[PDB]
Amino acid sequence: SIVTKSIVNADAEARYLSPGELERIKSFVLSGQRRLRIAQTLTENREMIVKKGGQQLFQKRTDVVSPGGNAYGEEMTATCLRDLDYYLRLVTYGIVAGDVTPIEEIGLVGVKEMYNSLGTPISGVSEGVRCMKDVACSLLSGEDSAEAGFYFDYTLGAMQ
Amino acid sequence: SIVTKSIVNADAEARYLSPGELERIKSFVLSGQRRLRIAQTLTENREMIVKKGGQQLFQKRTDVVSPGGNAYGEEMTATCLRDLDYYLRLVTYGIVAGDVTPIEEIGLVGVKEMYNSLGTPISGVSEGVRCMKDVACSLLSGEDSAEAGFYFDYTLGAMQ
Amino acid sequence: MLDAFAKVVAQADARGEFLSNKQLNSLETMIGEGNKRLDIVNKINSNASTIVTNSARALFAEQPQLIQPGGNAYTSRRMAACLRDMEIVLRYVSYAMTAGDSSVLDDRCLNGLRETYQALGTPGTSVAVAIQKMKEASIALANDLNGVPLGDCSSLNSELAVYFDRAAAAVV
Amino acid sequence: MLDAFAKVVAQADARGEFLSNKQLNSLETMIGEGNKRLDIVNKINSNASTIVTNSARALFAEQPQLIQPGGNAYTSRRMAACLRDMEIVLRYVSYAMTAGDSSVLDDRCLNGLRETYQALGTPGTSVAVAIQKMKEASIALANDLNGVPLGDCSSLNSELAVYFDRAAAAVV
Amino acid sequence: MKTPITEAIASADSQGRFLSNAELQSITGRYQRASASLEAAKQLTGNASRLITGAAQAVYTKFPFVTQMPGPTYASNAIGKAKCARDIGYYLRMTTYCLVVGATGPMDEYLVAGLEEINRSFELSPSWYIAALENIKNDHGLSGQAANEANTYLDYAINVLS
Amino acid sequence: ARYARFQKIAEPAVLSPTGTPMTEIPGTPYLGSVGAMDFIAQEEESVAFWKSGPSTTPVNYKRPSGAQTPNLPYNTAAPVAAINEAQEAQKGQMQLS
Amino acid sequence: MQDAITAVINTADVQGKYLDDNSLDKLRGYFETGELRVRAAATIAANAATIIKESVAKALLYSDITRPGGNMYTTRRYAACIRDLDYYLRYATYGMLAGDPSILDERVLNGLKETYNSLGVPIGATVQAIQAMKEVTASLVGTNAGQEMAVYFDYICSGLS
Amino acid sequence: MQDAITAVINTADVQGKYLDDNSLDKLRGYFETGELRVRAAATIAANAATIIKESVAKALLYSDITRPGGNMYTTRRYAACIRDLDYYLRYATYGMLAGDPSILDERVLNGLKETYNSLGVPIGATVQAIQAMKEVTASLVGTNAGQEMAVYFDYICSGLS
Amino acid sequence: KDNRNLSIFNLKQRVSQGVTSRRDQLKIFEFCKEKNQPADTYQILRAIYRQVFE
Amino acid sequence: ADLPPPGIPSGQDPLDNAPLRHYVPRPVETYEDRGFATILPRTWEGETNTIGAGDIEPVTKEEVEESRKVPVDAASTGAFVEYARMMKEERAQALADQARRNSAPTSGRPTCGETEGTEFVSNARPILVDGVKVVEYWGVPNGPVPRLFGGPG
Amino acid sequence: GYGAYSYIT
Amino acid sequence: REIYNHREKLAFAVIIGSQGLEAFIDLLINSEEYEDNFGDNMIPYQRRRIIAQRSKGEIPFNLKTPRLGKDFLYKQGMPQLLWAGPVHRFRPQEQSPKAGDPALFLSMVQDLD
Ligand SMILES: *[C@@H](C)[C@H]1/C(=C/C2=NC(=C\c3[nH]c(C[C@H]4NC(=O)C(C=C)=C4C)c(C)c3CCC(=O)O)/C(CCC(=O)O)=C2C)NC(=O)[C@@H]1C
Ligand SMILES: C=CC1=C(C)[C@@H](Cc2[nH]c(/C=C3N=C(/C=C4\NC(=O)[C@H](C)[C@H]4CC)C(C)=C\3CCC(=O)O)c(CCC(=O)O)c2C)NC1=O
Ligand SMILES: C=CC1=C(C)[C@@H](Cc2[nH]c(/C=C3N=C(/C=C4\NC(=O)[C@H](C)[C@H]4CC)C(C)=C\3CCC(=O)O)c(CCC(=O)O)c2C)NC1=O
Ligand SMILES: C=CC1=C(C)[C@@H](Cc2[nH]c(/C=C3N=C(/C=C4\NC(=O)[C@H](C)[C@H]4CC)C(C)=C\3CCC(=O)O)c(CCC(=O)O)c2C)NC1=O
Ligand SMILES: C=CC1=C(C)[C@@H](Cc2[nH]c(/C=C3N=C(/C=C4\NC(=O)[C@H](C)[C@H]4CC)C(C)=C\3CCC(=O)O)c(CCC(=O)O)c2C)NC1=O
Ligand SMILES: C=CC1=C(C)[C@@H](Cc2[nH]c(/C=C3N=C(/C=C4\NC(=O)[C@H](C)[C@H]4CC)C(C)=C\3CCC(=O)O)c(CCC(=O)O)c2C)NC1=O
Ligand SMILES: C=CC1=C(C)[C@@H](Cc2[nH]c(/C=C3N=C(/C=C4\NC(=O)[C@H](C)[C@H]4CC)C(C)=C\3CCC(=O)O)c(CCC(=O)O)c2C)NC1=O
Ligand SMILES: CCC1=C(C)/C(=C/C2=NC(=C\c3[nH]c(/C=C4\NC(=O)[C@H](C)[C@H]4CC)c(C)c3CCC(=O)O)/C(CCC(=O)O)=C2C)NC1=O
Ligand SMILES: CCC1=C(C)/C(=C/C2=NC(=C\c3[nH]c(/C=C4\NC(=O)[C@H](C)[C@H]4CC)c(C)c3CCC(=O)O)/C(CCC(=O)O)=C2C)NC1=O
Ligand SMILES: CCC1=C(C)/C(=C/C2=NC(=C\c3[nH]c(/C=C4\NC(=O)[C@H](C)[C@H]4CC)c(C)c3CCC(=O)O)/C(CCC(=O)O)=C2C)NC1=O
Ligand SMILES: CCC1=C(C)/C(=C/C2=NC(=C\c3[nH]c(/C=C4\NC(=O)[C@H](C)[C@H]4CC)c(C)c3CCC(=O)O)/C(CCC(=O)O)=C2C)NC1=O
Repeated sequence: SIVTKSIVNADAEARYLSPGELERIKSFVLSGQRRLRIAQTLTENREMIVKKGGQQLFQKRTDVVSPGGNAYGEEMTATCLRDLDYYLRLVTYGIVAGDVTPIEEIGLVGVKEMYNSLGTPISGVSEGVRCMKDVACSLLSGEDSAEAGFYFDYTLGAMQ
Repeated sequence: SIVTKSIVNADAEARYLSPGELERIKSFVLSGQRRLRIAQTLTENREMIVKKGGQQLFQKRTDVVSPGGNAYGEEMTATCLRDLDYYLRLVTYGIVAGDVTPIEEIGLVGVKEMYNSLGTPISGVSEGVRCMKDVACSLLSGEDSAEAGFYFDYTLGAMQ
Repeated sequence: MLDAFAKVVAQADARGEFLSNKQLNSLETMIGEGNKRLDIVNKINSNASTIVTNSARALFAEQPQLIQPGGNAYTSRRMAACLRDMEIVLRYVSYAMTAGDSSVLDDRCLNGLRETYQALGTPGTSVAVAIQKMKEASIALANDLNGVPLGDCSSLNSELAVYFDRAAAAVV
Repeated sequence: MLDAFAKVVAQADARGEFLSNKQLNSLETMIGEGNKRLDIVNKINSNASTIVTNSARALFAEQPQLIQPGGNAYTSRRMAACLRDMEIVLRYVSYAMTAGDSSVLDDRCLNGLRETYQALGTPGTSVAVAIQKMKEASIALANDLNGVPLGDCSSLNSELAVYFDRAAAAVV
Repeated sequence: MKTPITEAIASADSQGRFLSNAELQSITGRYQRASASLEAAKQLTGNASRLITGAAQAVYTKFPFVTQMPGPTYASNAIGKAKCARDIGYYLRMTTYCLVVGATGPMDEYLVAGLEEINRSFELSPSWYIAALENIKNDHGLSGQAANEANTYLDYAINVLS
Repeated sequence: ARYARFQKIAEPAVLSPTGTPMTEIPGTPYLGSVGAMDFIAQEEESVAFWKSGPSTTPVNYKRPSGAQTPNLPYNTAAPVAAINEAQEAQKGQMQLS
Repeated sequence: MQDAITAVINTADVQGKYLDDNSLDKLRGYFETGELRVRAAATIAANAATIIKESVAKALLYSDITRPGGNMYTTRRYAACIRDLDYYLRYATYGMLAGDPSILDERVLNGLKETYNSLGVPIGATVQAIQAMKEVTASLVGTNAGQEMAVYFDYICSGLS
Repeated sequence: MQDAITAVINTADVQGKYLDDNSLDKLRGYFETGELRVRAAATIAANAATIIKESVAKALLYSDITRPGGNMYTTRRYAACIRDLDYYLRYATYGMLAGDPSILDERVLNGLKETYNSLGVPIGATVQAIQAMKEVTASLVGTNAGQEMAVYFDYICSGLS
Repeated sequence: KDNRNLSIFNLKQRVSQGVTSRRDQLKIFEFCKEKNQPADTYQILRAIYRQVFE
Repeated sequence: ADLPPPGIPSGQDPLDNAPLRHYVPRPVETYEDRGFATILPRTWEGETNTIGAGDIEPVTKEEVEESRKVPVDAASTGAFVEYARMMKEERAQALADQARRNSAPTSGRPTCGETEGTEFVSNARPILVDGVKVVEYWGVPNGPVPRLFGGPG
Repeated sequence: GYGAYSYIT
Repeated sequence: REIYNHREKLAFAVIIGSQGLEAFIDLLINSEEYEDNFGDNMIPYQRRRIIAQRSKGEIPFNLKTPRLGKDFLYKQGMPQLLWAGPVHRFRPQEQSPKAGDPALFLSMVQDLD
């Protein structure tokens, strides 16, 4: 959450919140209903983003779909789209939080070690999240999908 | 065990073990080879005792395997034979222990509270153990099934 | 025996997956490089005897040891064997230049070569000097602008140099 | 190569004495055992392919490693090769069951086998699991009461088990 | 492995000579047909899973007893269906390897060498696989020279099995 | 090492299932196959994705190298490094725009 | 810590005795088994990643821990989980190759039960994971060395339980 | 508490198994040592008095403890000390004859170090007294049974220390 | 050999006695400019991570 | 010296007059790898390293079963009888006590389940609670309180 | 932290 | 026949290094040794494998020497001890019950008359 990113800051400096920081908190709490519109739209359109982003993923990257691939098989393919659903949900948490702390601590802290322990190529995960970024930018406005799309960009920068 | 029991009584009297008691422990530790044979036979014949005893239980007592009863179903009948396996196993512990202490602390202390918490009629339990007593006395000698059958008798006296 | 394609396929079967599109793009890139590759191998296969002979002349001129009585290249037998061994190493560097992988060159020539030249008493570092001379002659021959349209070929000369350096590294 | 009789004679000549009457009584006893022997070898030689196939099915089911890509027993080549090897060991255990001595099974098959399975990278213990499965199938096949008059085969089953246990002991 | 380059090298190596113009022309021709072969490999890799599932459905519709026959070798268990798509996936993967390599090397060294002893010792039938490869040959949906390539290697596997 | 394997960045030498280090040539430990894939540049190495066009043609020749010519021992087998420095000194580059 | 050798020198030292025939029989035992312990440690060193992957696939696979609210549910807790299996495998190898589980007493089992009961780590699932490493590891190193690794994995399992 | 038999039934029970050949080997071991334990317990029962007198006479008398200001100075404290020695000998016999020191965990060493550090009983002198009872007792029961009683007395001394 | 009464508990305690053996078993990471190996240097860095962040 | 190393003819030495500059020390070669250096079973002495046929001992079906089971002797059985004789009187007392305890209802509020869960857990021990007594030494004797030296001297 | 392990949940 | 010493391997590997495989096998077959013992129509066998009455003799040549030798064993892409992590077994815990479970006894329930 954005609010936390200030209390920890001036806590470690052992002072009260700075005036500059305080203005941002006001700008944050006044920008709230627009954020809840964004996460409302990505909430109620999740099936299109996961399905269509999975289609663009598997069409761009036929490595995983093929036999011997990490995602091959009915159970395996379903899990792959289950993880895309996880990241999509996390992106929505990061939007209402006004910070990627929710995305980082639920999804990104130690992700490389897990997917390397699963044998999953993490570049295919980043291609999947980029596909969901393209679909989610197709479902939103200009400045709106700039904002949400930049949360997706943070997740891409953490995967790569 | 007889050692444990001798120790507990003397300990509570705060004296050394009595002369009569140490003779009892001598007779016990010399009757050891034979006891082992008794539990060896009931160990290696357990499947016939549990199955045949379960057959005589359900044939004598068609209550609990009827629809409506406790042991209705394949799963529930399997749980019922599971418990008869437990007590058959315990009887073997009581035979090598030379005392009912092992049977009493594993199996009997607080049994009625458990089966009343399960909805199980405990008279059916006692009839099951009596059936295994008849099969296990069919598998043994005269004095041998006297002894082992009396351990079964103690578990019947605990259930009733 | 493995070329580039057989190495990619062999690893992809050792894990048992298919080839990704990334791999296929890399293969297509090496194919577009492959005409230049055949040009280098044509230059080497042409002037190879002058490579072996001139490099042996510079070997014996810089090290006058082996032509002298008692030296390792002292007999008609031993000299012919010396020249032919240089022809062997130049032949397999030509092979691995065609294949794009250093597998054929390892498996046929370099693998176990040291144990032999130890087992015969042959100075290995003199062999290494010989292969460095064939590297000099071969690269300076490969960078000739004669008869061929111009272009950029620094990567393939780098690769060829890696093959010769692997030869001199495997005798020493 | 020695059977039981050639072993008795070979020892008695290695000391250079005659055969005592005790030895001859032992030989006559083994002869009276010999029809049961041939019956067991007939049962094994009949159902041998089902022994090897079923034992390989249980091997790959209990150890799913070898059927997977990158596995030792993986390729049609490698599967046929591992599969055939089981047939080899079953063949010589049939031989040593006939001879009554474990000499031919040592001298043709087991002696030097470890150095090969080391030299290929084959896990010995997987081979040992395979041989234990053929021992289970083979003994459970040898104790069939079908077709034959009732008799005691406890000593001969013990002997046969000694041969398979020697095979699994020689790979591991 | 049997690639055209390694046939060239291997022939010149058995002769002990260099790589004269004959072999270089060989490597040229390989470098030309390579492109269409790579496109075919891309599209087979594209729709692998539906080709394998479709092929197994074709085998099951052609031989309906196999799902009904109670056995280890038949595809009646769920394990059996997994071994079914497993094996058809092996054939599809070796075909894509031969498309990439440009010769029949990976099929001849991973698959063709000793196939018969296996199809015998586990009572597997060539006919089931043949029907699988017929459905792969119909439903790959390639076009042009790429389709000629994949039809070439798939037909080659069919003629190995019979 | 697995990261490099799953992502096709490089092949990394790892100890063999037995434990003895995976050598290509049995003389030295931890060798790898060197050809034609070391020389293809990967996009993950470059910071700059934007520049894609090299603007010259490079042409190689031999420069006399003057000083920086490494001292070599006479009548003996020179060390491998010395001859490599001698050839690194004598490399000239022309750039044609 | 101590190996088997150091432990012999400890008992003989702390009695003031010299090395008698018993202690030399113990040192003979260890020196007979040493090379087998070495090659076992070599093979475990080679295949650690696959031991942890196959043991997590056996033991934690198809379980509720993966589902939301289980203790392995996040990426941070998954990575911490497989990290702890790395510790168990590695210290089990040290304990095998020393021939004395004193390492496990000093650097692993101390405070670990208080730690897992503090955090909320399920002990049962941990013990089943360790036993899965025991089965996979015994499958790699074979019968003898699988018995040796079996006593140290069973030592850790007896420590947590 | 538990004896060796109960301990075998504990391990076999807590695995869920029945009695295998290892546990029967342990029961055979106990039943072989049974009579030795019985006569040792008989002899210690016979000569408890003399074990205590001899061990107090070796370990404690004519020192600062029985001199004024020491902890055994008053008659009340003399009798309490001999009393304590009697309990150590008696429960050490129970521990010997059970073959399992669980009794000493339950009924002796629980809270005893807090007791003696509360009152001001010297732990050093107590341990020396117990070892004096160990030597005298081993002298009475002989070599084998003295090793067995040695274990229990050393168990109590390891508990106090 | 008199001490015919020393037993496993007594011996565990006499072995375990003083300041714990970790003193003799601490390894200290010196960065020396003399024996500078890049691999070795990296292991020192990783040891800095393990010391500071446990 | 003696002979020539495993590969070189005595007459011609390849290192004849080699310079010290280009002189490769020859590696030690043994014949340990070769097949003729392996040691065969003696067999002209009376030792053949094959264990088949002779070693196996004839075994009846019954012997195996009797060898599977635990061995029993008369001493052991007779003392089992000696054990059942002494324990005869107290086993009956234990049964009668158990029937008396379970027969009489205490009848209070049941905890879990229905109608059972009263104040005493069924088949609980009176001897665990009653056995361990709290005994002020130099107090009024709650218990027997033996004294080792109490007896007047 | 944003993801916390309560036994309650 | 086994090779006489290391030097034989050396010499014959040169002639198969330059002349190719063809002229090498031409050397072994048109040699005087091969003519002296097989002639024109005989399958090559193992010469003197067993000396006489000794039981062991020598490892069979096919058995003794195999392809993919120890030096070549260590090369990249050899068969691995564990890689693939097949998930074919599904809910395996279902196949092997622990000691406490009924499932076993359920099989006994199906048995019952
Ligand atoms: C354990 C192996 C069996 C068992 C075997 C018995 N076979 C008996 C007699 C017998 N068996 C054969 C068949 C055998 N002799 C041959 O020459 C050939 C093949 C060329 C075979 C496969 C014959 C001919 C005979 C005797 C004649 C007859 O029975 O008509 C046998 C009887 C005792 C004995 O003769 O020593 C036994 C016990 N029987 C068993 O119950 C287990 C399963
Ligand atoms: C059978 C024999 C045989 C050969 C000998 C080659 C000859 C060859 N080279 C090129 C073509 C070429 N050859 C070179 C080579 C280089 N240019 C430079 O400036 C460097 C000096 C030199 C480094 C090796 C280049 C750069 C091209 C053009 C780029 C390319 O086609 O990849 C072409 C393309 C067609 C054309 O240009 O008309 C052909 C056929 N191919 C063959 O089939
Ligand atoms: C006269 C007796 C006699 C034998 C007993 C065999 C033993 C043997 N097996 C192989 C060779 C082989 N043996 C197997 C067998 C195995 N596959 C596995 O998964 C299992 C571990 C194992 C079966 C249980 C395999 C796979 C090969 C080929 C190994 C390889 O090339 O990688 C070889 C090398 C030659 C070859 O490739 O065939 C030899 C000598 N050969 C003989 O002449
Ligand atoms: C490298 C290439 C390669 C292959 C192509 C396969 C081929 C193959 N399949 C099986 C084995 C098998 N293959 C099948 C497959 C079938 N099930 C059916 O219903 C259909 C008829 C058919 C699918 C179309 C089955 C069921 C088995 C197991 C047979 C059995 O155990 O009864 C086996 C024996 C080993 C095993 O059990 O896995 C082999 C070698 N394996 C390889 O290594
Ligand atoms: C160690 C010894 C050593 C040498 C001997 C020189 C040799 C030399 N000269 C040039 C390079 C040059 N040399 C000259 C010289 C010439 N101008 C003319 O009118 C005459 C023909 C000639 C003088 C007599 C010129 C003009 C260049 C630059 C050429 C150009 O860039 O077009 C270069 C290329 C690098 C550069 O541009 O400087 C080199 C290596 N360099 C060395 O390191
Ligand atoms: C360039 C300088 C240079 C040297 C200094 C020599 C040094 C030298 N000496 C020998 C070799 C030898 N050197 C000697 C000499 C000795 N006989 C003895 O009784 C004395 C101890 C000693 C003379 C003082 C002998 C006997 C041999 C042969 C040793 C042998 O074969 O056993 C060899 C091995 C090659 C050979 O056999 O010739 C070499 C390199 N060679 C050189 O190239
Ligand atoms: C397949 C790869 C392959 C190789 C790489 C060679 C390697 C090799 N060289 C020789 C053998 C030889 N090699 C040389 C070469 C040398 N002369 C010198 O002055 C230099 C030190 C050196 C060249 C740089 C000589 C002189 C011999 C003969 C040595 C002798 O007989 O004294 C031999 C023994 C057989 C023979 O006499 O030909 C072998 C195996 N052979 C092969 O099959
Ligand atoms: C909320 C944060 C969070 C995430 C993201 C998460 C992921 C996660 N992914 C898993 C597996 C997996 N995830 C994938 C994903 C993919 N395969 C591909 O090829 C594609 C690139 C990609 C899909 C886009 C696959 C194949 C598996 C299973 C691999 C296997 O079991 O062999 C598992 C293993 C067990 C289980 O799923 O229950 C976890 C815990 N856990 C978390 O707590
Ligand atoms: C060798 C010496 C040693 C060991 C063994 C060790 C264990 C250990 N495990 C920990 C946490 C953990 N351990 C696990 C383990 C598991 N989760 C599962 O579901 C699995 C069933 C199970 C593993 C098999 C998890 C998820 C955490 C993280 C809890 C948290 O902080 O969020 C932590 C807290 C520090 C942290 O990781 O953040 C320690 C200290 N520490 C040591 O110094
Ligand atoms: C303040 C209360 C108090 C008392 C009284 C006390 C007595 C006491 N008397 C002792 C010995 C003794 N006391 C006696 C006394 C006697 N011998 C006879 O024949 C006579 C009847 C009698 C003298 C009148 C003797 C002989 C010993 C030593 C006996 C021996 O060591 O063998 C000892 C043994 C060790 C030592 O003295 O240091 C104590 C502690 N301790 C106390 O704390
Ligand atoms: C003033 C503040 C202060 C005190 C008093 C103090 C005591 C102290 N004594 C120690 C050890 C020790 N102390 C002793 C003491 C004794 N051994 C005997 O047998 C005697 C009976 C007895 C002394 C009368 C011994 C042997 C050790 C070493 C244990 C070991 O580490 O090996 C140690 C551990 C550090 C070390 O010495 O290696 C401390 C810290 N520390 C302090 O900061």
